[PDB]
Amino acid sequence: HAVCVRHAFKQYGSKKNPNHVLSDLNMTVAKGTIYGLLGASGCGKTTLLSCIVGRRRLNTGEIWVLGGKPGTKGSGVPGKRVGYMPQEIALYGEFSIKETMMYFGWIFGMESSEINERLQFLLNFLDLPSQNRLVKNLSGGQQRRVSFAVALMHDPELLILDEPTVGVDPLLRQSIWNHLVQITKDGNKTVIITTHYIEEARQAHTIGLMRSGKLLAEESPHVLLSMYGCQSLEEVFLKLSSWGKIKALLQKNFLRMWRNVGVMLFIFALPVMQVILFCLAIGRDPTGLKLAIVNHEKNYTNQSYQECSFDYGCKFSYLSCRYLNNLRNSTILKEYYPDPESAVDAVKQGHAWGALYFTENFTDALVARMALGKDADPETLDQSEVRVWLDMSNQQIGIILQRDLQLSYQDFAKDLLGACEQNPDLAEIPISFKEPIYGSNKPSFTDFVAPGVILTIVFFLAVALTSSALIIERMEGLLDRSWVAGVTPGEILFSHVVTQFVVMCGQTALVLIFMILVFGVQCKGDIGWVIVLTILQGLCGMCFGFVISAICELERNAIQLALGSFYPTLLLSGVIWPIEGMPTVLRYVSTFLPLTLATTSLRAMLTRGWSIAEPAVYYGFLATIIWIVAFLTISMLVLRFK
Amino acid sequence: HAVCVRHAFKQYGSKKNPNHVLSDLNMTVAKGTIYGLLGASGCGKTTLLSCIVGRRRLNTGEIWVLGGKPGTKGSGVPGKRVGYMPQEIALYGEFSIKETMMYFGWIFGMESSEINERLQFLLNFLDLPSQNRLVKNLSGGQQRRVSFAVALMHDPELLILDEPTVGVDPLLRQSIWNHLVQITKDGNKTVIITTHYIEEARQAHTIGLMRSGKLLAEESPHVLLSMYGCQSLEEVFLKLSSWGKIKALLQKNFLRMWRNVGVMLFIFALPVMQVILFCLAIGRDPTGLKLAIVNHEKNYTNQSYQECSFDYGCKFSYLSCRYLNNLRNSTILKEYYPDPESAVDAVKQGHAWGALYFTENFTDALVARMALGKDADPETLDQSEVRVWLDMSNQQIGIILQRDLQLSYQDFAKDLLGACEQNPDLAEIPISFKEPIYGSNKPSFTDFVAPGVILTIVFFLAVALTSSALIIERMEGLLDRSWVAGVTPGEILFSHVVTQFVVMCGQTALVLIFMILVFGVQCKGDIGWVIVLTILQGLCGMCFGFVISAICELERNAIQLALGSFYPTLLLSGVIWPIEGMPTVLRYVSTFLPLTLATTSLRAMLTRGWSIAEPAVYYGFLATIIWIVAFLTISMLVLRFK
Ligand SMILES: CCCCCCCCCCC(CCCCCCCCCC)(CO[C@@H]1O[C@H](CO)[C@@H](O[C@H]2O[C@H](CO)[C@@H](O)[C@H](O)[C@H]2O)[C@H](O)[C@H]1O)CO[C@@H]1O[C@H](CO)[C@@H](O[C@H]2O[C@H](CO)[C@@H](O)[C@H](O)[C@H]2O)[C@H](O)[C@H]1O
Ligand SMILES: CCCCCCCCCCC(CCCCCCCCCC)(CO[C@@H]1O[C@H](CO)[C@@H](O[C@H]2O[C@H](CO)[C@@H](O)[C@H](O)[C@H]2O)[C@H](O)[C@H]1O)CO[C@@H]1O[C@H](CO)[C@@H](O[C@H]2O[C@H](CO)[C@@H](O)[C@H](O)[C@H]2O)[C@H](O)[C@H]1O
Ligand SMILES: CC/C=C\C/C=C/C/C=C\C/C=C/C/C=C/CCCCOC[C@H](COP(=O)(O)OCCN)OC(=O)CCCCCCCCCCCCCCCCC
Ligand SMILES: CC/C=C\C/C=C\C/C=C/C/C=C/C/C=C\CCCCOC[C@H](COP(=O)(O)OCCN)OC(=O)CCCCCCCCCCCCCCCCC
Ligand SMILES: CCCCCCCC/C=C\CCCCCCCC(=O)N[C@@H](CO)[C@H](O)CCCCCCCCCCCCCCC
Repeated sequence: HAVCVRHAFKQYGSKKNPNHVLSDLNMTVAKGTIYGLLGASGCGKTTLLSCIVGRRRLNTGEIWVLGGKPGTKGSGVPGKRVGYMPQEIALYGEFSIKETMMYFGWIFGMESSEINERLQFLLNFLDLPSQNRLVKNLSGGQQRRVSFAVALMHDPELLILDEPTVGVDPLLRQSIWNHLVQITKDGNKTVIITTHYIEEARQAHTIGLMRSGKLLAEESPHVLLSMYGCQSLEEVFLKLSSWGKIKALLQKNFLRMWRNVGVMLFIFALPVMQVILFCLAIGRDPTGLKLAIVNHEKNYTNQSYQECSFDYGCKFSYLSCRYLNNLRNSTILKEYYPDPESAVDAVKQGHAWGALYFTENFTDALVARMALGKDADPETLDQSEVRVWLDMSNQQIGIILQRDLQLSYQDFAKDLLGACEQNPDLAEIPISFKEPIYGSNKPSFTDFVAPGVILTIVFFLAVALTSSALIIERMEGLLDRSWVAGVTPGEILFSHVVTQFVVMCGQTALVLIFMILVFGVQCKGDIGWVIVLTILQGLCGMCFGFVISAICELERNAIQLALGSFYPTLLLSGVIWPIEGMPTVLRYVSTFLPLTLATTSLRAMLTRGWSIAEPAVYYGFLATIIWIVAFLTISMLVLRFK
Repeated sequence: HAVCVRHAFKQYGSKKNPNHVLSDLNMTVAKGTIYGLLGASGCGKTTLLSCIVGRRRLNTGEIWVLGGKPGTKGSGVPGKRVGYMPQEIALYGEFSIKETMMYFGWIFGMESSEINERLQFLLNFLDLPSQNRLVKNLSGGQQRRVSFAVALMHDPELLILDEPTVGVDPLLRQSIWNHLVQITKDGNKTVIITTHYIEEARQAHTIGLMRSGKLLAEESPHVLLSMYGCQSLEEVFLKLSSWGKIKALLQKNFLRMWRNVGVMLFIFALPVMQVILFCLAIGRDPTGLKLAIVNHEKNYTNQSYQECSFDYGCKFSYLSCRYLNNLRNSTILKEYYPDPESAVDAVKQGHAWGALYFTENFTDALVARMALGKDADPETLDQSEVRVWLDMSNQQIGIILQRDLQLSYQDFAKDLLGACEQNPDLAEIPISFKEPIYGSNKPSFTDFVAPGVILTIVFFLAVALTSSALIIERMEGLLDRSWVAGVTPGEILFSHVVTQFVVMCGQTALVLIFMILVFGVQCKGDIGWVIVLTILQGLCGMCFGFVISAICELERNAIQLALGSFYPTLLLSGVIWPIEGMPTVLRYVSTFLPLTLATTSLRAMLTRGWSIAEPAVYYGFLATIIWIVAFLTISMLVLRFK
């Protein structure tokens, strides 16, 4: 009437050593009775119950329950017509008892006014603590009783229970059995219960004894004892032979993140700290650089004083303190030494980045050098020069020092003339740099790396959240419990995409506000298309999190896969160094990576202000869309023939 | 009397809603009998057994087992005089049955010859599969049977068993109970067993009924039954009121890593390919940049051909193809456009990086400009210049393009002299750079980031490996099982340090071999001192993983703690950018970070060849040692009061 199983096979393990849990099996459960399923091992009964509710799909079998096959649109197994208690405690923490009751009632479509009566009745009957207590703050027995109350709340016509009374007090166990007997009799309710107390299953109506994947007997307990003349059942076994369902899922997802402070800090406060620290340390020009100066045109007094005095008008008095007046104060500090040997010794230590030497004949030789032109003898060309020894072990510092020293002389050369009706253009190399077409004369390395930092934060934090949430929830039977309740797989997936979309929108707003408004990173292009590209890259990472969760079953295995691809793609996507420095063969391969073309597209919009119509901009838009499709296809193809 | 317990109080919960697991409880176990604990809930029995074996301590009470308090002298609890079967399966996977028995027998000091006989007897007795099957490849019942065999193998005088028979067939249950009765037959053996099947405890000599954290009664089963004529125990419970243990651990640790392929890929193959990709993509100079050339001194033919021809001796034929002959071909690609306006349009698209635009009067004006000197009119000063419009949105590209355009003119100017029998020194700016004190004239950025990629890989690979290994083993109960076998915490920590030290030595060798011997990263200092500092940073990360494992209890919490400190310290340790770019306040704070002074010390040795005697070199050695002491102090304090 209620359940009928015929020829049900199932096995686990490899082909060489298979663990046969189920073999040729026959079961018939009458409507309106308590059945009772006793077996030597707890795995076969669990597999049978999971196949009955329709969540395991055993091979080469036949299950008929409440109209037809589970989940076939001819029966009512997935929905409010059955009440399922799993073997594990498939309950959400950080939720009170009343909140759990309300959530599961909203899933089953009960009115909020008729849920309170059931909640109070179950609280009184099952000896439970206050309804405001969090589930994670309860003990194992209390949590199991709360799960039982959840299974009993909606009054189903079929109850499938997996060890409801395992560590319950004998008085409470007796009361529970009396309640089950009462609701079963004089009604249309059927109970299928598996227990370890064989004697306790004496009020049951049709005991089915399970052994070696088959049923040794299935018949009334009293009559079974009558046939063999036994006073206990123990020695008989000794045989030597749908929108409202989306609000509930959406509300639950937002409350789980809000009540986890550590989760809120990792996905919202961690990105802000990286942006703040990156904009304060990476890309700025060094400023604290010390140079050793040996000016032999002036008396030496101290390592911090030189008395650099000269007449600013004309007559070219010193021309060596005049040159040092044009040195940029922001990046270079000046220290003074008495000998070139002692100044060089400072550079050989960590006391200076370079040494400058002026001979006592510098002024006269320099004045004569410009007055002779191409007729200057080698003597005046020797004494009219500044000897510079530099520490070039640091690439960025050496570039700054050389550029500042050279640009300081250009200002010095253009300052000597100009008041004498001489155009400063006489002191220019024929190679003349006009106004830059893009950018300025002082480009910043922070502006080059900033586009890649934004995309990597949004992409890789969507992989971690999606992979962990789906793996954890699937591994403790939380998805399976909701599927039996009548929640379709398309509704669960829809609610996950919406929740992740809102999360990544908050991250995008926070990252862009600090980078642009606070730290002054330039954005020459349209900010509308900058947001769209950032959101699309976040959705690309979410689809990659579907792939990881579809192939991994432990959380420790998922993080290794994520970190195993987070490192190689960072070094090949041109985030910290220009892509033009790579070898040609490696450069071509890198263009097919998920983030390479999008980082280039974002950089052009921020640094050059290019529009969406430029090929270099929309090429990164299309590469993100293709990777989204590829990631979704890979995740589906895992289950296509499996 | 084997066990005596008096007034043992224990609870598990918060002060607001305490969960009193134990209350005033008295328990007495006699020598040579079977004692059965038959509590209603498994929390009290498990806690009592754990307190008896010493792995847990209760708030107030007294425990006396086999001579005294467990864990101290006199008592023989943590040793081979007891046999413990924990509630959960505490066996190592990836190990065969035989290897498990040999490992545990080696722990107990038994000879390899007597372990074989016990293994054969237990395999025959417990109906276990072949001895060569891996533990991870068995079902949930065979694993429990192997755990029971491990408990029984070394023949102890006191057996503490936590549900030895739960899913066992009754046919095997009868044999197991018969074996227990036969071994406990007028001897020194004592068995304490908790079972769900109350009637199976009829063969036990004493029965202890547990309820509400105490014992309702403690008497023989037959005396208890003959109190009012009861014929079963169901109604009775219805009441309303050191050289050889380190070697074994060392061999086990290396075998677990070798038999986990995914573990060796993450810690040995990932760092090698991370170094390879860094040395191929990061730090190199762009070498494919395109420039649009407008040369009106010659006819226009194509975008790839120009017919640049000139004489080499004298007479200054064209001087525009002579300058373009001095351009570096390794980094600049020349494209030709017919008009200056069309060449700028190429730069406004992604087709070029700059424009040159030689004027049709360049040759005549350049020779007149260099033959007049200070008497050059503005007309020849305008026609003799090269007008460069550059794309300056990229900082590193703009440095290369400007540097190469100006150095190619220096060779061009030096070539014009000498061919005219003139001094080449006449084309020198009075700022003359001598031979560098450190480094060369062409510094590399990949030589700046290499000292700091080595340290980052070694440091953070020890945090992840140490934290995961210690957290997983404590949760699964393997650590507690080995403590009751007589393995002190000193040898567990000693064997873990040696295993991590060998792993970090292999990582160091692989990183330095590929970075220096294969990719040619310079090492001007002592290689031996470079090795010492790298290993020192590895041990520093190991001690940081000790703190994380002592604080966290789940692997997902430890990963977020490690990643939450990996991101900030990397951006503040001067790895990818010089430390001189950040503000002074931020630079002061960053010097106290674990990896900041060590990165500076390693860079000095590799790039300058400095010795250990230099203050900039041995500050990184002292900063690393101090952080090791601080990390070992924090972890010890955490375990002291938590
Ligand atoms: C777009 C997708 C929408 C989905 C939105 C929903 C997502 C929420 C997922 C929640 C989640 C995933 C975290 C994912 C990490 C993300 C980064 C990835 C990792 C980086 C690569 C957070 O996980 C929780 O994080 C907490 C952080 O606060 C942590 O708390 C710790 O640190 C705190 C801080 O210091 C500190 O104060 C606190 O003391 C610490 O305990 C919890 O221990 C930890 O479990 C896991 O949920 C957890 O599941 C647990 C049982 O599995 C569940 O345990 C309860 O339930 C059972 C009986 O009912 C039973 O098991 C337990 O007896 C019971 O307790 C927890 O209740 C639940 O929370
Ligand atoms: C300093 C020296 C320390 C000691 C040596 C260190 C290693 C010791 C711990 C080893 C360890 C932690 C590794 C984490 C370290 C790195 C994390 C860093 C994180 C970075 C952020 C690796 O864990 C292994 O990782 C495997 C990866 O290969 C993975 O296998 C997966 O991918 C494979 C690939 O194809 C694929 O074939 C395979 O099918 C996949 O499953 C499994 O999870 C596991 O085998 C955990 O050990 C595991 O413990 C498991 C019980 O929990 C134990 O479970 C087994 O047995 C149980 C019977 O009690 C039974 O109940 C379980 O059902 C059964 O499964 C595993 O057997 C054992 O191995
Ligand atoms: C950023 C995006 C970049 C690229 C995107 C994509 C490319 C392709 C798109 C999809 C294809 C693949 C994704 C990855 C999959 C691949 C499939 C198969 C894995 C299935 O994984 C099963 C279990 C987990 O299985 P389990 O948990 O036990 O569940 C039971 C199921 N059997 O993995 C584990 O343990 C492994 C744990 C980490 C293993 C390595 C970590 C780091 C790698 C470093 C090594 C690199 C060097 C290369 C080695 C060669 C040199 C000798
Ligand atoms: C290279 C780096 C080296 C050194 C760095 C520097 C200094 C080192 C001094 C180190 C000492 C300690 C650090 C540990 C501190 C303290 C304990 C806490 C957790 C103890 O733990 C509890 C459970 C785990 O507890 P549980 O697993 O449940 O076990 C039960 C035990 N109650 O953690 C969790 O959930 C946390 C999961 C991730 C939380 C955040 C992740 C990323 C942080 C980003 C936020 C940054 C911005 C700050 C926010 C302020 C502005 C609003
Ligand atoms: C997807 C998995 C990650 C989950 C969480 C992702 C959330 C956001 C990610 C980064 C936030 C953006 C903040 C910096 C990320 C991108 C921006 C940047 O500036 N990146 C550079 C510096 O961070 C770049 O990474 C430099 C690498 C050179 C050194 C390489 C050594 C690598 C060690 C390998 C072994 C250590 C293992 C430790 C634990 C094993």
